Amino acid sequence: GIYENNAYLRDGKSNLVSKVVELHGETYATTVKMGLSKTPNTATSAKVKIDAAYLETYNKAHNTDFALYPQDLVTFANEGILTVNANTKSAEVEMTIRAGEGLQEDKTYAIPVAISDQSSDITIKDEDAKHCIYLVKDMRNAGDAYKGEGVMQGYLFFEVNDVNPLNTLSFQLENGKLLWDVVVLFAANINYDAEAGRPRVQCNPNVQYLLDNNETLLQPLRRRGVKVLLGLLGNHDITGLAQLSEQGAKDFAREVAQYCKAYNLDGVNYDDEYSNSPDLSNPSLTNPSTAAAARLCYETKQAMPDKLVTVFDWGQMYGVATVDGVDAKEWIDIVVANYGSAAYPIGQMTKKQCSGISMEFNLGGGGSLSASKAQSMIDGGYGWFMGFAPSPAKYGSVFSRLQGGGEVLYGSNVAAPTIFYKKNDPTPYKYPDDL
Repeated sequence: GIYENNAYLRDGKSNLVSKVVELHGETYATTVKMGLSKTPNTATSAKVKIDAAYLETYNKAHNTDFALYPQDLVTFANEGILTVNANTKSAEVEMTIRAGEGLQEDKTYAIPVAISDQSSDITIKDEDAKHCIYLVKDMRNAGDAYKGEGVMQGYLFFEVNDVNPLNTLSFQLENGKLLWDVVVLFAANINYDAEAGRPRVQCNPNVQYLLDNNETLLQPLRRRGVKVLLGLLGNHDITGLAQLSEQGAKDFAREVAQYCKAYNLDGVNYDDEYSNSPDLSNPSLTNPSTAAAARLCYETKQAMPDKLVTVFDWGQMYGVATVDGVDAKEWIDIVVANYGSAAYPIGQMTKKQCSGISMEFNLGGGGSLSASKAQSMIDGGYGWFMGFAPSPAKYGSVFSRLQGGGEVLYGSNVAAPTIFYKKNDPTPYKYPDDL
């Protein structure tokens, strides 16, 4: 034990082994950090390099298809030599990712990085400790939702039974930026398929209409930089998001990832409400537990590592910080809390993954995104503000609750709306004249 100095690699800014990078400009800078379980010795040393062979391994493990990011666009300071810091049991090297021309739009590329030429005192337990990975997306042309580096971001649920998610586009700052970085199609369901003997994704006709018509009703949001997530919600049977066995969660996560791939979406929100007691004799199910919920989140992220796995902190959906030795910061990207409270991190997550406010736009609770509230949330280190169930019919109240906060968060207040959309209709109508 005393001589085992185990090394692993991670992104130095995020501390994640698998890090999604959005390129909003020409250059993106970070560090690659090698963590050590013991204090280094005098001669301790290592380098990093891009390891293209590992991408084959990674894609097989995740059932993914990521192409390799062009290596010439990736530069390590010092030909990749890690600067060892004895006092912090770590070593790091700067990495710059330059944006390139000729890449395919809306495609995720990978930069697999390996420890190389490590000194004899370092142990690397397996190929997964030996590597970290960056999953790179070029967002340079899809900047309208990008309001700056490190600003607070918006997370919006649409009740798609009633409201068209193109209404995302009704919300702009006076400088033209789109307010809502992430939107959720609330919601597809988990339900029992008696014939298959297991849970399945079940979409009501309103959810299905959006998916079938995603090119006209969802993809326009994504073209302007908004992440569109599929909401998943329990639905009054023996199945639920916090009561799947390991195998049940693996199978369900596979289906969720299939949806997100087929319809070109950006991830999922899980909300554990409305399920009934499970049939414990069914191998796909288990006792309801936050542990089962965590298992599902972990398996979902494994199936779609470049997409967002997010949770509503309600029911038994959130609270277990590790699955199979992997900490929650790797598999919960965003957590939003109930109206009137701020979310909190678990494991090695930070408040940057958490909502500082949740506003129920239909029912009224949760407060307002005022100048004062904006500053309170910034002071608290929160990453997100959440809204639920906006509707054009209630834009007066909705937008009233958004006054003042934009100038603090972004240097530009939210503008009064001039456009709205009707359910299942791509037509931009004039607000308020066409209501």
